[PDB]
Amino acid sequence: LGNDVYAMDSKIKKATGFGSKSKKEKIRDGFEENVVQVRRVTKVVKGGKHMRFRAIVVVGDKKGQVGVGVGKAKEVVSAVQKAAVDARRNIITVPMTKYLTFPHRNEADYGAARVMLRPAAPGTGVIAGGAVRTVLEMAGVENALGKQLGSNNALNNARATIVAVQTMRQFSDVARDRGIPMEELWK
Amino acid sequence: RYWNINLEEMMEAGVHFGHGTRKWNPRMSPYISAKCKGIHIINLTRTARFLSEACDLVFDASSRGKQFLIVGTKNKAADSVARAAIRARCHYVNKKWLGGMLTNWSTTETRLHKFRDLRMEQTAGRLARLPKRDAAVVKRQLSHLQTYLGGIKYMTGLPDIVIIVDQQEEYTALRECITLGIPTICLIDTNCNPDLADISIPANDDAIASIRLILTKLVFAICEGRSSYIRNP
Amino acid sequence: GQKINPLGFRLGTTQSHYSLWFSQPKNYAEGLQEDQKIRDCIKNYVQKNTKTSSGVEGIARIEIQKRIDLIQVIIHMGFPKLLIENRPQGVEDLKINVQKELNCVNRKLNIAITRIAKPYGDPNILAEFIAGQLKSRVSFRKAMKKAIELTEQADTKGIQIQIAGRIDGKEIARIEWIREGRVPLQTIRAKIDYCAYTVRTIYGVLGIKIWIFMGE
RNA sequence: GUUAUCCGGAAUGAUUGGGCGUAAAGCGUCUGUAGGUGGCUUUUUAAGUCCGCCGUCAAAUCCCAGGGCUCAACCCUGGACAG
RNA sequence: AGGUGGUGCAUGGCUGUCGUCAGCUCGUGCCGUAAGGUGUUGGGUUAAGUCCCGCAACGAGCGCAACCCUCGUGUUUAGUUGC
Ligand SMILES: [Mg+2]
Ligand SMILES: [Mg+2]
Ligand SMILES: [Mg+2]
Ligand SMILES: [Mg+2]
Ligand SMILES: [Mg+2]
Ligand SMILES: [Mg+2]
Ligand SMILES: [Mg+2]
Ligand SMILES: [Mg+2]
Ligand SMILES: [Mg+2]
Ligand SMILES: [Mg+2]
Ligand SMILES: [Mg+2]
Ligand SMILES: [Mg+2]
Ligand SMILES: [Mg+2]
Ligand SMILES: [Mg+2]
Ligand SMILES: [Mg+2]
Ligand SMILES: [Mg+2]
Ligand SMILES: [Mg+2]
Ligand SMILES: [Mg+2]
Ligand SMILES: [Mg+2]
Ligand SMILES: [Mg+2]
Ligand SMILES: [Mg+2]
Ligand SMILES: [Mg+2]
Ligand SMILES: [Mg+2]
Ligand SMILES: [Mg+2]
Ligand SMILES: [Mg+2]
Ligand SMILES: [Mg+2]
Ligand SMILES: [Mg+2]
Ligand SMILES: [Mg+2]
Ligand SMILES: [Mg+2]
Ligand SMILES: [Mg+2]
Ligand SMILES: [Mg+2]
Ligand SMILES: [Mg+2]
Ligand SMILES: [Mg+2]
Ligand SMILES: [Mg+2]
Repeated sequence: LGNDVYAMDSKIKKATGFGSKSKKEKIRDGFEENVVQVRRVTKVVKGGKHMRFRAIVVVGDKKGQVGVGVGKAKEVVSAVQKAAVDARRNIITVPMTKYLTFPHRNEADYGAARVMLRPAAPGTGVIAGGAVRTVLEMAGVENALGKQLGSNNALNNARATIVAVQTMRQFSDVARDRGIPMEELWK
Repeated sequence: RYWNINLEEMMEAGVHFGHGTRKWNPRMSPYISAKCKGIHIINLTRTARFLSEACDLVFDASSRGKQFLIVGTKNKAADSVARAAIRARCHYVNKKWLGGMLTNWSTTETRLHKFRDLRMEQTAGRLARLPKRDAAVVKRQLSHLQTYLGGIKYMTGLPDIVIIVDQQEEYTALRECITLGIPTICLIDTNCNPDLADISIPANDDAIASIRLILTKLVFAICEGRSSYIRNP
Repeated sequence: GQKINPLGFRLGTTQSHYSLWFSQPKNYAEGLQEDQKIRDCIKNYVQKNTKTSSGVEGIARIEIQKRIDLIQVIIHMGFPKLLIENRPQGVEDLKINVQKELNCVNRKLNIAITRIAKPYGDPNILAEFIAGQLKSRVSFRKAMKKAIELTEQADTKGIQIQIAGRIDGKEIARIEWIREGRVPLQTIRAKIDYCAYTVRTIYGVLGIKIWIFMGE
């Protein structure tokens, strides 16, 4: 057994102080953050209006990995940042097809937001509205049809889109589930 | 690899019984077996398969070099856990469990920093140069920090295997490990839902004997796995 | 509410004076007047001669100690690369003017320039820095965060920065402040360096107050 | 560019495609005539339904394939899914 | 140049006030689709979010208290202009 002071100062030197070490590590994560929405929410106190910013932000690699996140702070920058982290720990993967599109047609429901996605022919681009379109674009889906029915709220539509593309079943897996060869379901 | 289990020893230590039929969760109805005098009786042929798979993954995870926690907060299970963890040379929680031990790491670890400074203080003998209020206060810090950080105070980094006693009372452990991507190997009585753990072993709650039986089996798996990770690295 | 200039709060405990002399109650007014005249001169000279050569000149403070024979001026200064490198070194060139101002009867003057090691552990220098950047129509967020950085890599335990006025030239004035680390203002044992500074913009005045806590 | 007219967006009259505890919305409650739907098994019939073949649903327009005005718009030939 | 001419709803500095009232918040986590919540609430106790127990919260910051001056008791030292 080596002394307690040198080994605990080794776990103290290995976990670095937050006041002596500045932060930008994020581009080494291989991710890009896109700010969807910036709103000023308010808590009210006996003094007056206590102002905050809420940022809804999605992150993707444009390579088939995407996530949504929501954050709150006093400054635009900080909320952006929190949103970034909350998203990064919430992240999932969208099933893709050789042509960069969806396996099939799907609906989704989150709150009052309903979302309609359907696959497209290559060269149609991504046609959709703000939340759905940023989510899908950041996932890297190249050709997709989508329409949000029901409500318009950015956040809910994002989450609904995630619910959509999460339940998407790729053909290999339905072949495996049903217990039937691919070529038989192809027909 | 094999482990030590038979119908006779599990019959001995009293694993097969659990809480009254007013108190049960029907979510467990698939693998329960009988009901006697309004006292439920849980299937042991499932119990052996789960305990086998549990000691197997415990052996593979010990052998690869992964780190272990064990948890129960009860009165008897605490006296059993300090010794289970000393016998397997692992990390433990017996006394009051703090919310955020796993999930919120950063603040837990700074709490460990200051507890380490306190451990150096107390052995240095520099608590004798202080006013009486200062020594009583530093002794509050010590009492608390020993209660909560007592068994984890070796561990640096995030624990990737957690073992638990009686998930009914242990809810936050289950939540935190569900959240962080950690496996739970847990004891189930007739009142608890088999959602909350990765490998959930049908077991007994009220009995110190069942706790000792299954925990000694598991700490023996961690011990032989400890021989295999003393060898492989 | 109002706080006290944390300078003034600790006087004769954790903080020294600047003018170190003594005088009989009649002469006190005169002597004070003299200190004011040379502080004025020495600030003006350095301002004009350094800001012509385009640099950031910290004048951290001016300590004046009057002795019956020689009156000595010690300039705490953050970067005397601007004052020393010029051919007529600040020592002599100021000595002549500062000795023109007070008097030479029974009093001769000595100038001594001191290098303050960490320029960003001093509020006054830092506030001149933020004054420069905000005079450059850099947004105040950037300026604040740059100051915070420079200072916390310059060895500081705590800092509070306040900026008040018409910010970004917007019509309605406001107050923006950031606290960083730990800054007790009520603890007299704590060593606290405070500084107040004023800036002239296209949109009018801007105040800067800075608190620096160096420990107990 | 502005104004007018119409469809869109509008899932805002909703078959595909909405609702009705508190947001607009369940008759005060039953009995019951027309009307609509209606359990299982075997047979029959073939009205719907389904498949094949024929007649026709004019030419012009729309869709596909060529041809002609230098190109295009426009014109011309041939052919067809729907229904 | 000079302006004690205009505008304190264009501003800095400085101050009053609620009130020397005990509050105000933040970081990480967790609960909520979200604004937000929790921590800061419950049982006690304080002049005090003072402090202790309990609690999905764990910590920190500015406040409070303390470190400052003056008046209370003693001891060592220094004795003129005071004794
Ligand atoms: Mg709905
Ligand atoms: Mg719409
Ligand atoms: Mg204030
Ligand atoms: Mg026109
Ligand atoms: Mg319509
Ligand atoms: Mg309408
Ligand atoms: Mg409606
Ligand atoms: Mg109403
Ligand atoms: Mg109504
Ligand atoms: Mg009714
Ligand atoms: Mg009614
Ligand atoms: Mg009626
Ligand atoms: Mg009827
Ligand atoms: Mg009838
Ligand atoms: Mg009929
Ligand atoms: Mg029928
Ligand atoms: Mg025709
Ligand atoms: Mg053509
Ligand atoms: Mg042609
Ligand atoms: Mg034709
Ligand atoms: Mg036909
Ligand atoms: Mg003028
Ligand atoms: Mg007014
Ligand atoms: Mg929070
Ligand atoms: Mg949430
Ligand atoms: Mg509490
Ligand atoms: Mg409060
Ligand atoms: Mg609150
Ligand atoms: Mg509450
Ligand atoms: Mg009470
Ligand atoms: Mg009070
Ligand atoms: Mg609570
Ligand atoms: Mg306090
Ligand atoms: Mg006295």
